[PDB]
Amino acid sequence: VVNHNAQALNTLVKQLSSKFGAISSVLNDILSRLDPPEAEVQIDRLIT
Amino acid sequence: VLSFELLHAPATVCGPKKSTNLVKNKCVNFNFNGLTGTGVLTKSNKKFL
Amino acid sequence: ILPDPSKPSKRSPIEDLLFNKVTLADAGFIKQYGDCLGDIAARDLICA
Amino acid sequence: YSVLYNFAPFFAFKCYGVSPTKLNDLCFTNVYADSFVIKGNEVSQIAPG
Repeated sequence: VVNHNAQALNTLVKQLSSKFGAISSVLNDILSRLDPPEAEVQIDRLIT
Repeated sequence: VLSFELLHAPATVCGPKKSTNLVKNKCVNFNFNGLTGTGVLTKSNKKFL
Repeated sequence: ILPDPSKPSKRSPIEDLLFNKVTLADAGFIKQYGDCLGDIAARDLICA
Repeated sequence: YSVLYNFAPFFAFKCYGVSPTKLNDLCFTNVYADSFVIKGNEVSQIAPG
């Protein structure tokens, strides 16, 4: 039970490093590198 | 064409040179070579190559 | 199976064995903020 | 990259990895510029994939 909870949490954290088809997996870099009209698409991909 | 590599390497070109004196043990926003983010910066005892 | 007065946690030897036989990565009642900043090698998975 | 605009009568300024508006703020590891002369109708041909 403990290992199941820990591994579920670990996979949840590791999902933050996936690009999800966007340019990058970190929000700050893409927000500072893309104009907001274009960055809407990448932020939306990260959101979903 | 203009090609760049936005990857985790020591940046050689940095654009307009703006430097603010680094503070420690305080909640600040850091922009080290485009590494935008927020946090508390404390000196570390790692073994960076 | 009865509590041991000598033990400071007031737990039976069997209870102590069961507690020591489970590796709780995140016990919860630790209030980890205060030691995450003080890391010498790398932040733990719990800290992340 | 403020000196970009006055150096040419721009016809196509499409950027893929980074918007040209916020281009001075970033830091690039290396910068490579490739120069060539191409025809008119083939400006779409010079593009990824």
